[PDB]
Amino acid sequence: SGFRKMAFPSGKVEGCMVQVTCGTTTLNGLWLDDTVYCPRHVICTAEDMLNPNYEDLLIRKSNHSFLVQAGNVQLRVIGHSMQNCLLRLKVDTSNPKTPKYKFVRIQPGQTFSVLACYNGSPSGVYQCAMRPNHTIKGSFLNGSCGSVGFNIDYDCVSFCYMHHMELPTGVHAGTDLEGKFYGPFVDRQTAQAAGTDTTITLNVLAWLYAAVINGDRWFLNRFTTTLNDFNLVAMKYNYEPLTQDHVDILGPLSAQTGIAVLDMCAALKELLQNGMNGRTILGAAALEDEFTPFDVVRQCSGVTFQ
Amino acid sequence: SSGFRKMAFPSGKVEGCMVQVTCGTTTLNGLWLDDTVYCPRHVICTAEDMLNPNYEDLLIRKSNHSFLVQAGNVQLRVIGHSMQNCLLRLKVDTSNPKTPKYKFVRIQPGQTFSVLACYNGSPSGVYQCAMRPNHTIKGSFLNGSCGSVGFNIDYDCVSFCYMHHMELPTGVHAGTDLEGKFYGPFVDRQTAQAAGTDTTITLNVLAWLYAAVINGDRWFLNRFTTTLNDFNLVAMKYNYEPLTQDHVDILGPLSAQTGIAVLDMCAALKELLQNGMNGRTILGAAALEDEFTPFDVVRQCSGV
Repeated sequence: SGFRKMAFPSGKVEGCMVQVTCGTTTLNGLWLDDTVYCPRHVICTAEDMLNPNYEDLLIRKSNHSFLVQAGNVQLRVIGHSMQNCLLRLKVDTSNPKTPKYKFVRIQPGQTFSVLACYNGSPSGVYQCAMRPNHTIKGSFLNGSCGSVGFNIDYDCVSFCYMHHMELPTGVHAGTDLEGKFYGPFVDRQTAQAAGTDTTITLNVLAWLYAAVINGDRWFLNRFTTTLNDFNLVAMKYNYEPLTQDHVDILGPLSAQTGIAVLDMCAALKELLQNGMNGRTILGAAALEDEFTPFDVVRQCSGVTFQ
Repeated sequence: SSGFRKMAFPSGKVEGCMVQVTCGTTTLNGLWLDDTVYCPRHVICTAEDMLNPNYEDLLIRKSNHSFLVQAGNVQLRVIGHSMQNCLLRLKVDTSNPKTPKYKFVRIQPGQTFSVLACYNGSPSGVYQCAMRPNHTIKGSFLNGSCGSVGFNIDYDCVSFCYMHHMELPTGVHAGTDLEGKFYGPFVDRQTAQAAGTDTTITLNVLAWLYAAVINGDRWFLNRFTTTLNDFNLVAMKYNYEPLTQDHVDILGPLSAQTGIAVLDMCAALKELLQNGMNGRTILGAAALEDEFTPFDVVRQCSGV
C-alpha cells in the first residue's frame, strides 16, 4: 500500500465549464456569474498566432462574433473586453452553478487540480504542480486551452491557473485568472523554451514527513546538518536550494512528527547519495515532489467544518 | 509532443450522490441513487460485533429508526431496508434528483477506476487506481472512507464498480462491487486475513511503455525481439503477471501505432527489468507504472 496524490472534487468547477468558439477556433471557458473567461487567442487562427496584435483583432470583433455554449444551450454574449492575455465575455445569463470563488496567483512549487476539458466538456481531473521553471507537466492534448487549475478551501474554489499553449518540451504554459502568464512565456507561437527544471525540494521533504506519518521511517538517522551543507549536496543532485522560508512551510509537519526540518534534511541528503538500497518509501520507487506541506496535512486528516 | 498524467474522471456526478449513514455510534458513507441508499452492512456493528458478527441476526434486531441518513444538512426518512450480500439497501422517500445515468459493473483485476474518497458523506478527493492483482487496492483511505465508491464514465453514464469496506492490516484496502460481492478472499470481519501475494500488472506496464514511446521517449528499445514464453519465464521471476496471447492482442493498436511489435516491447521490458533502468527515467517517472491500462493510453492519446 501507500499514499495517493488526490485531486480536489471537480464537481464545483465542472459547473462552470463552457465552450467558446470564434469562427474556426474552439476552446474552453470559465463561466463565473455573468462572465466567461478564456485565453485571448480564441480570436486567432493560422498565421495570426505567429505574432498577432490582439488589440487590433479584438477591436474588429463583435459580440455576435463569439459563440458560447454550455451543454447544448447557447449563451448570448453581450459584451467583450481584454484583460492581459485573457478575454472576458459578458453573457445575458448568470451561472446559477457559480461557486463561492476567488482568483489567486500561485508561487512556483505549489499545487492544484486541473479539470481537463475538450469543447467545453470535462474529460478528466488531475493533480499537478507549478514547476520551478513555471510550467506544468500535464496532459493537454489538442484543444485543452481554457482548462483551469483550482484549489478548494471549504466551500470556496480558488481558481489559480488557465491553460493557453504548449511549449516544445511537451510541457504547458498558462496564466492566472487575471490574464497574467506564469514564467517568461507570451501567447505567441514563437521560439520559446522552458528553462532548466529542478526537483521541488520542499515537496520532497513534505513527502518524507508524510511517509513517516504513515509508519515508513527506516530512512531516518541521529544526525542533523546545516541548511548550507544540505544545499551544497542538493545542488549536485539537481534539487532546489532549500530556504529558511521553506523550512517554515514545513513547520506544522515537523511539529506533528517531532522531526526537525534539518534532521529530515540529513535524511534526504542520504536517500540522494547512498542510493536507496532497493528499499522503498510509501511503496513507490522514487522520491515524489508534487505533494506540498499543505497537501500532506490535508490528506492525512478529514478536516473539520461541517 | 509529450506529457502523460494519470487522470481520474470528473467526480461531479458522484458527489451528487454522497451521503452519510449513521447507526449507533458508527458512521460511514453511502451512495444514493433514486430512492435507494447503499453502504457496507457492517455499519450496524460496534466494536465486539465486528469479531464474527451474525449479520442476519444483527439486522432483524434493527429498524428504519436505527438508520440516520444525512444529505448535508438534511435527514432522509429511511422507509425500509434489506441486505444484499455485504451491502445494505436502505429505501427512502426523497428520490435523489442529481442521480445520473448509472450502471453497476464488476471490474477485473488490472482494470482501472476513479475513487471518490469521502469522510462523513462529504467529498474529500478523487484519484485513479487499479484493482491490484491480489484484489486489494492501495489508496488514500484512512478513517471512515468506508462506503466510498470507485467508478468509470462513458458519455454521461457512470459505471459503479467498487465500494470501500475495510482497511486490511498490510495497509491496503478491500471492498465489494455495487452488489455486495466482495473482491478477493475477504469478509467483513476483524480477523486474521491479509492481502494475497501481489504482482505488477504487465499488460499495463507495456501499455505505459508504448505511451512513453508515442510521446517521444524511446531510449529503452532494442531491435532484438524475444518470444512470448521466454518473456514470462523472465517476468515471473521479477514478480510480473504472466502475459497471455490475449494481452498481446490487446496491445494491438498500441503497437500498430508506435510501429513496435508487442514481442519487441517485451524484449525492452526484459531489459528494463534486468538492466535496472540505467538510473534514467521513462515518461518523467523513475519507476515503471502499471496503473494504466492499454485503453487508458488510447483514451489519453487521441480524444476525450
